Amino acid sequence: CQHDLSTRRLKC
Amino acid sequence: DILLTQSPVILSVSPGERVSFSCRASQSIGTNIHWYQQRTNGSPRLLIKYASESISGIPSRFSGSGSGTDFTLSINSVESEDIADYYCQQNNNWPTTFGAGTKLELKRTVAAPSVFIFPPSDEQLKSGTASVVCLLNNFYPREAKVQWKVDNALQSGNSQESVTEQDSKDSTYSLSSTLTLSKADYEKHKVYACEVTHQGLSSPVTKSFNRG
Amino acid sequence: QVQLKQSGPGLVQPSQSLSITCTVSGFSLTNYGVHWVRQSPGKGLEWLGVIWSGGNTDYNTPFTSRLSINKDNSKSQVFFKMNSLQSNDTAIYYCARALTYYDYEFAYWGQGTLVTVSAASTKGPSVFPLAPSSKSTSGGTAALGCLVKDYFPEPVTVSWNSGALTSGVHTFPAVLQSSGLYSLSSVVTVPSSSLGTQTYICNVNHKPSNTKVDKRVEPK
Ligand SMILES: *[C@@H]1O[C@H](CO)[C@@H](O)[C@H](O)[C@H]1NC(C)=O
Repeated sequence: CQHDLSTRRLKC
Repeated sequence: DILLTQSPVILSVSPGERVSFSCRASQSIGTNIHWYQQRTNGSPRLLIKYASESISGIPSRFSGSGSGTDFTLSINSVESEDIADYYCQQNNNWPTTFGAGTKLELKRTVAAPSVFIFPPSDEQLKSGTASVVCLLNNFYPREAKVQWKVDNALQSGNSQESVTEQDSKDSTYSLSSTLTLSKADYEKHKVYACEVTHQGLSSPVTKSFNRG
Repeated sequence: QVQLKQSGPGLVQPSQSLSITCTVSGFSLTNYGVHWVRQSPGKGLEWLGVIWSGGNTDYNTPFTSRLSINKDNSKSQVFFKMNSLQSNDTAIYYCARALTYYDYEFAYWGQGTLVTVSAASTKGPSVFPLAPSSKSTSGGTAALGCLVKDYFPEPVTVSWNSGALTSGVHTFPAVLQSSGLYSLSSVVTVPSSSLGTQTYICNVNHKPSNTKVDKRVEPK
């Protein structure tokens, strides 16, 4: 996946 | 370095169900594995140390097992609060390394969005830019269509969407669609409509206004 | 209560140095090591190093030559410095403490410090009201919000009525515009009957540009 620095959540 | 492979990438379960996260090591690491939770906007929270040992303050529904290279984190009855990413960490070998994480998503019943539309503020208009915001509130599942019309002209390429992460209480999503125009363009037109399509709607819902 | 508080988020120009301060309380740096971990879009979680009770440091291999960690025991402060940053050093940086003095299970984390490596410059947001009306009032429920527009870099914080209003609040993930600047909306749903009685204020803080704005949002 990808780590989203805005939400601090994984983003697929 | 030890490579930790977490699988699958995404888990999607219904509340009350049991769920398991897999952490596999590239090389035997004993029971030297730790687990973390990452909620939306949070820093990691330590759930389990050394494969199976409890951490104080962590609900009993969280447990872990395994040794060697094959590890499991378990939630015996998932609550909506459990929406998060989950990471494993090895420390049998220097340096300590983490897996890539598994996303936990919750299913729930279909919920149609509430739609609201917001004209540009007179405040914003003073800058030579107009944002028109269309809000889709508290719906499930994530898939939704927002179509923009200005004077029956289909708008394309000039809007941006943003979706919240899943809500920890009701498991829904909210969505903002923002249509952006020059002040000049905005002034040259009258009817601004966003049209919303969703599984929970029996037909598309349109929210709109006439400028002034 | 054990806590770690990091200095605020911000921009670092390419080839420049990162400085973050971790201020700990609820324990003594003479009894515990303090670790640094970052979280990047590509690599994910990555341990960077640690300063030990007695002042010794270890650095993860690829940061041997550009990472320095120090502390001031008396001030309960741990200082992290990393030289010559590049775009892929954009990450959330954290300080952490383990359960025991020698170990690596991280039970205590700083709130994190989002660092952006970019050649651009810092710019505060303009804050616009998203006013409730009939076009945004269905079944006794009204929606209202704030448009937080044209800032850089992330993050920006938004709360309502100084923290007193949290129920029904959605603050959207920012989106990058073609201008290279970020924009987000924060919305809340409230009883329409309270629109006359209650004041609704979105509190906007853009720490990287020292912009604090309180925007009152009223029916038009
Ligand atoms: C950034 O690029 C360097 C090469 O200059 C590479 O070795 C490193 O792993 C990259 N880091 C991230 C976080 O992508």
